Parts: sequence; structure tokens; C-alpha cells
Amino acid sequence: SLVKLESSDEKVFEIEKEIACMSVTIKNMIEDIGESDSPIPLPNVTSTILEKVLDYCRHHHQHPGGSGLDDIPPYDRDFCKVDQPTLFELILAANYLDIKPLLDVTCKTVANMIRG
Amino acid sequence: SLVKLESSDEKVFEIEKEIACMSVTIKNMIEDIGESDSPIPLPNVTSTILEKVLDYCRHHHQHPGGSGLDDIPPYDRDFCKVDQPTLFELILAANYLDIKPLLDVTCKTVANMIRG
Repeated sequence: SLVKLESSDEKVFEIEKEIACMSVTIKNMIEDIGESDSPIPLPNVTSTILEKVLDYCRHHHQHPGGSGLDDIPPYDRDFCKVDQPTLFELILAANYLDIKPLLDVTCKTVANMIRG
Repeated sequence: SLVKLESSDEKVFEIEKEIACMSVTIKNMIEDIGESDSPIPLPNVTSTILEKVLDYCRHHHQHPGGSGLDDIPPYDRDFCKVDQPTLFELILAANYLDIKPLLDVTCKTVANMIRG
């Protein structure tokens, strides 16, 4: 079922429990509380950012990837098309949830822009 | 004893073994290899960056902190005084070594500048 993850902006982001397990932080919370359909608020990540965090996690789970070597998918490129403050917010949320794929891709995005 | 950590720029950064344990990546390497005084090169983080990564880790170990709420220490502020490409390099090295204090502080540095 969908675990209900309210943001700091109180927006309920219902996403599959199996997806929320990729986030080390959310996973560990579910483990300490036990298997609960109880909504887990995240008082750090806002609605606009948690939207893209969990939507990337939808992409990553339903389509095994979230990354590309010489194969740049349309979604994943348009995902990285955010303003520089908003980009740092994606870094904050990815470190807060300790999502290794999201954190690495977002840190590589800025790395490609400054080296390219 | 001091574990000898060569950078990508081949510079030997000898730092206490007990400090290198805060880095999840370096710690796990020491565990797989076993307790060895053998020098561990890091072919990702350069000399200038690994200098500050391990020197922050010196500060963090010898002085329990590396962070401040309303108490901003001189070192920790001058540590964050780096150029924007160099700042992204600190993010890369902190994610590469999976050092939670360093990664969080450096991600908070940019967060304070864009919101302030």
C-alpha cells in the first residue's frame, strides 16, 4: 500500500512502501515504529522538493535506473532542470533521506555544469 | 597510528586511524582488508580537498563538534570560505567518503547563503 508522507508544507505524498525502503532514513523509521500504515511527516523537506524526491523514486523503482552513462532519458534530464537554490534543496532532501542514487545524481549534475 | 591516505594528487595525508573510522567508506575498506598500516589511496578526492576533509575530521575528533547552533567557531566558518567549484568538490568528497557531519555542514553552508 501507499505510505502517506506529509512534507513540511503538510502535503500528503502517498507513495509505495517498497519505494520508501530505498530511503535509509524513512526505512529505519518504519522499522522502529513497526509495519504501520500510519502517515510519517518529514519536518525538513518541503512539498515542491518531496514531490520530485518521491517522483524520482517512482521512476527509479518502476524503471530500474534513475541514471544513464551515454543514455540520457528525457525525464531524468528535465528533473535536473531546477533553479540553483532549488537544486541545493534537492541535495538537502537527498542527504536528509540518505537516498544514495538521488544524492549522487544531483551532486553529479552540478559537477557536469562546472566541469563542462 | 596514522593511516596514510594518498589523494588523487598522490599527496600522503597521514591521519589517526580512529578519525578515519568516521568515514563510512574508509572504515569499510579497513574492515575488508583487515587492520593494516598499509597506505589506502583514494582515486576520486584530490590533495587540496582531502586536506580540508581530513583536517575537518581532525577538528571534529579532537574537539567534539564540527557544527554550531548560534555558536560559530573561527575555524569552521573559515573552512566554509571556499570558491563555488571548490565547494562542490567538498560535497563530492563528503558523499564519496559518506562522512555525515562534513556532508551535512557543507550542504547547510549553501542552504544558508541562498536563503540568507
